[PDB]
Amino acid sequence: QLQLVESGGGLVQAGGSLRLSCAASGGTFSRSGWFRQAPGKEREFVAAISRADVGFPNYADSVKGRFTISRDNAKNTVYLQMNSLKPEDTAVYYCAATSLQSGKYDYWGQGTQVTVS
Amino acid sequence: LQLVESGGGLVQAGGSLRLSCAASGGTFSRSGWFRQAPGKEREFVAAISRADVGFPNYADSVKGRFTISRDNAKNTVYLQMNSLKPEDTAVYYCAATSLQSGKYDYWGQGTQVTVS
Amino acid sequence: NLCPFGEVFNATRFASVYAWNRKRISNCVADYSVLYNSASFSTFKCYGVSPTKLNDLCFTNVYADSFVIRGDEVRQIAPGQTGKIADYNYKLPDDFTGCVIAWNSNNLDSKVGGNYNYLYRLFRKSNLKPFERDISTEIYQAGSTPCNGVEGFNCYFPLQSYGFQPTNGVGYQPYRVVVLSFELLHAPATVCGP
Amino acid sequence: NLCPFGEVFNATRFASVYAWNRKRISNCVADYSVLYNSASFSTFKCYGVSPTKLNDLCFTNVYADSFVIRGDEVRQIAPGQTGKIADYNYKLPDDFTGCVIAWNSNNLDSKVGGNYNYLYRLFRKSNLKPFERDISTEIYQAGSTPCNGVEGFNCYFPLQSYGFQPTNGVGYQPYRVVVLSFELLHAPATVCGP
Repeated sequence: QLQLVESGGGLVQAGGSLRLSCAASGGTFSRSGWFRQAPGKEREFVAAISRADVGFPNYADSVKGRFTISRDNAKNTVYLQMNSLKPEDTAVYYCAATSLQSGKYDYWGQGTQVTVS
Repeated sequence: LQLVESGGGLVQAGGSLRLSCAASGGTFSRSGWFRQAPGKEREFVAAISRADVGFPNYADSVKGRFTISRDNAKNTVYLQMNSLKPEDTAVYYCAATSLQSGKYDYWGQGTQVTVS
Repeated sequence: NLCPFGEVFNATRFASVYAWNRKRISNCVADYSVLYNSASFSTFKCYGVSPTKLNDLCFTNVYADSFVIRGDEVRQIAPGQTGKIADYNYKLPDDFTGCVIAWNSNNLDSKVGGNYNYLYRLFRKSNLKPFERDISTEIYQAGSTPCNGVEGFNCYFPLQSYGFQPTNGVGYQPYRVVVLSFELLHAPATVCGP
Repeated sequence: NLCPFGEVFNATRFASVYAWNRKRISNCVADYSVLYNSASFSTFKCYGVSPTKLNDLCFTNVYADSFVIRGDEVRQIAPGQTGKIADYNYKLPDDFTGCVIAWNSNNLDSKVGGNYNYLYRLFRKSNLKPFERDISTEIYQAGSTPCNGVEGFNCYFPLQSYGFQPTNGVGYQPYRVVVLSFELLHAPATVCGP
């Protein structure tokens, strides 16, 4: 069993630059992604990146330019640099990994609130 | 850089020979065939370069009767001679160009080709 | 000259199978029994041709495709097989005429952390035709719902990674494959044998 | 959206300098600290613009000319230079405004028996104008006698082969080159950046 543990949201002024992180304890997987769930709405995709090529990254259109996903294969950790934030970004950010077997997002972090004003 | 020819002889008009030319063993950038009839000056026959993408070139007399071809791995260059005419009687030299200057610097010894 | 198998077999990097690589062999002489009587091959199939009596043949062209897959997937590099490899990655035609040579490459392709550089297509709308080669990276639409470039349920990134470690099971270990297919044409033979 | 430099730098085969590829770039955003902070080039000069300030500019089009030459000739891909490359194959104008990027591509363009598929022009009557391309294959006439499309004495086929072979002195090893040109039309600029 593989575990994802996220670290660090909070409150940010419109324009700020949080950095989210995720440590994948004692496990192995092929692709890591970030998802946000706004209050009321349905959970949504933000960006992902896979274990080999920091040339396979995908971003939602509403964050392109502003967010960047980051991989550190050493420490088994993924980072989400968030820049130019807007209230539209206010949500709970989940980290997830795709199982080596079914290539689907099967393993999940416990979310972390990010608020922007 | 050294060139050897091999293959001439006598053929009744209408026959066919194949000339082969082993290089020892380029380097060079383009190999061609030239011929010398007795008492004439050394006419160009056909040429092709080492560069895969081309670049064959034939004189008009033998256009369509002669085919040049190379084998880069073997470093050899062949000349298929078909529909031979008695006007094709002469000594046949292959030559390659220097990688440095684009001139034909290295020459084979010659190979006599007769056509009755 | 003498055909360069050593360039294909003994080469340093091997392709991930989904982007398998093909070198074309032509105008030389092949001693297939340096390979036959070699060892450290775990699979040396041949089809429509006999594995001894190889240097008795002449061909117009030989093609050597090569890639890495898992142990349990070597059975899928064969005519008429199905599986994520034979369907989505590398398809041999039912009428194949060549040889399938594979060997274990644990001690080269499995890093202790696990080498995730070796990939394989896990989704595809339709099967590969024979010797077809697909390298797109566009998100796979599994449902009715357009994905608009985004990942998520029923919207998958098509490529997948092998988890290549030592002390995996032997059938989860990295194997290096070489498929040689022979072409007979109205042209003259170029590859023969001594 | 984002400019397709990978389509230009991470290309698979490059052009011969005499027949140099040009790709127009437009309707995209260009981060140039993507490149210059990545990829491990050898040369990354800019003329008339500071490499820092690239991100802040905006152009109508950007033209990327990509080709290959050996390393000692890279010094001629610069304004007001001369040599067989700047005279007969690719000339920069003297008021040039753009960038010149280069890297060593021995790992990739030299064959153990020597690759010969990269050419350059050795003979010409006139010096090329800036950004001129010449790909004719007529026999260069060097003396009194006309050539009539036939090589021989004083008549030379103009295209020469590079001898790209590893174990070449680094100055005779192959280098891939990319020249960026920034164009300013009295029209809405379409390539901008962060």
